[PDB]
Amino acid sequence: EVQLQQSGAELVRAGSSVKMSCKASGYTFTSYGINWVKQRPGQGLEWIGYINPGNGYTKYNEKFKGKTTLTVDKSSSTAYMQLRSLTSEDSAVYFCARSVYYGGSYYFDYWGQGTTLTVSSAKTTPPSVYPLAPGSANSMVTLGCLVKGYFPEPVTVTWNSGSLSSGVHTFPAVLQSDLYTLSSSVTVPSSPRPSETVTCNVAHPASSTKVDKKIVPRD
Amino acid sequence: DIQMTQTTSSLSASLGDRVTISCRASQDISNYLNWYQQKPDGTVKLLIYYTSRLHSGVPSRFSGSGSGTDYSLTISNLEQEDIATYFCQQGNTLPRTFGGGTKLEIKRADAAPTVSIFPPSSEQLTSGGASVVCFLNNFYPKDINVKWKIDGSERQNGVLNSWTDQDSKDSTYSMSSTLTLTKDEYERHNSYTCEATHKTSTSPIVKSFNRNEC
Amino acid sequence: SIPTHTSPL
Repeated sequence: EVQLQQSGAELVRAGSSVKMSCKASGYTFTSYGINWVKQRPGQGLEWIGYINPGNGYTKYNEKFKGKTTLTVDKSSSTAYMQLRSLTSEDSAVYFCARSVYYGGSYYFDYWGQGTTLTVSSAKTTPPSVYPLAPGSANSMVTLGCLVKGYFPEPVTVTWNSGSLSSGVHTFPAVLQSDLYTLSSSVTVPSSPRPSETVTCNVAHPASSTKVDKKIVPRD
Repeated sequence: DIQMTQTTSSLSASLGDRVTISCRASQDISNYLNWYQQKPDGTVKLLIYYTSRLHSGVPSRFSGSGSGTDYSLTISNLEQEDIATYFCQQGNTLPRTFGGGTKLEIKRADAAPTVSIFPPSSEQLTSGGASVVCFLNNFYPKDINVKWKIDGSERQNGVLNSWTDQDSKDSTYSMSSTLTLTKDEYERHNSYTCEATHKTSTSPIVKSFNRNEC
Repeated sequence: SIPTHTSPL
């Protein structure tokens, strides 16, 4: 089975560079080319360039040349893509794909899971969990929890350690000031709160943090 | 280079429908067109290549055609696992280009969002920061505009928004909006508003509070 | 006049 395992997620300072991987298996590495595609949340896939393992021939997309360099290791069936002089715009998920010939021109038949690149000067830092209670001023009440200032992703949130599953919406994080911020909501009958305890549990593996925040009445 | 356009960033359909995703090249691609399917988990897959038409090992319900500049993917009977993002791509000229992509979603009945606003938390304020939060939950369709007003007007700085993907049990969407300011700016004003405008109604859904009534 | 497959870019 043709397969392409790409490198793990990367974290780098702007102005620096990075070299990601793409190990191929299940087929003749030199008999096929490897293309690199870029994907930023901002929809679309950009073709970065292409490399031929046999000769080492490289063809670049003018906008990615100068900063990008494609190479290969015809001994471990691994293709590398180096990105230099990084900036916020080089933050995305990069994929590698195999090209096949079919009547005239090529196409990509197999892709890798993708490699996530986050260009930032941030260091691992736990989030601050702020409890969201209605403002001091009927039947179903929504409560929230704001998880702000953490790095890097992911963060795991649950309510009452899982005993509160329904009516829960944990939103995607967003890159605040070089840091991530997310939120979560849970809707319980007015009989359960503040009559009982409602707690958001946010875990952040990278910082080895497990926070339990209680949502209490008033501001 | 050759620009690939996919009119329709998001497309609605019901399981069992015959879905047709389009894509238009800036110039004659001479049938060198490919279709890729990306799932939410981020993985990508090839479905069709060469002016559409050619398969790979993908269900026959996937069909492709087109010529010159216009091409299209058709999923004669749409299945659950078919819910994903489809991108076209021309392989006629260099540099290879993709279309913006079309993400399918499930057809549901209109549902107005439930709205909730929240003042800054005591905990946070003591850190000198202040974020007002507003959730707009379980609404459909996914298009919605949120507006924040401070003391009755404008305000767009600080406002960072987040949207969930369509839900799996119900087919609604949810969004979170957060306005962040300093403890000081926050304490220099009184009324904070979150207005949600959804086709669900002409008049916006408004939620707010006044610092003085706290 | 073409080929068609077991190839690459």
